[PDB]
Amino acid sequence: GLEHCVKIIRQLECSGHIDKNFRQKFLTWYSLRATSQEIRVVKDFIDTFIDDPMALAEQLIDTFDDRVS
Amino acid sequence: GLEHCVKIIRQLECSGHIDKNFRQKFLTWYSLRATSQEIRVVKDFIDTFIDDPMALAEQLIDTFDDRVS
Repeated sequence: GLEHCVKIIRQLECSGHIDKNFRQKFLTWYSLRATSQEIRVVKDFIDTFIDDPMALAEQLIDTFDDRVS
Repeated sequence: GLEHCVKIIRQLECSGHIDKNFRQKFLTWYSLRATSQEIRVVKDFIDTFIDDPMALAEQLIDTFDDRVS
């Protein structure tokens, strides 16, 4: 769950769909703060936007940018 | 796990991406306090930012500086 999330989130950053700031904020939040239920949301989004990294990035931002800041 | 983490953390210090203080604080925290789950986060970050030591350093600081101080 963690391994996979980190890899994808780096991939998005490297591909330019998320900025460095959000990646850093997000990984911190996911690693420590994010609750069991909140991890299930993230896992679920990742699986839904497989071939659509742009839509995934936009979704993670829309859902979690407030919580991670 | 420990051996590898220590080597990387020293490498970052010696390369100037982390200061001496944080290295010392971090090794203490990792050696003694850090929980099973917290070690998995560290291991995972290290593996993600191999070729980007600046980003690794910035990530470890963002995630762990509070816990190690």
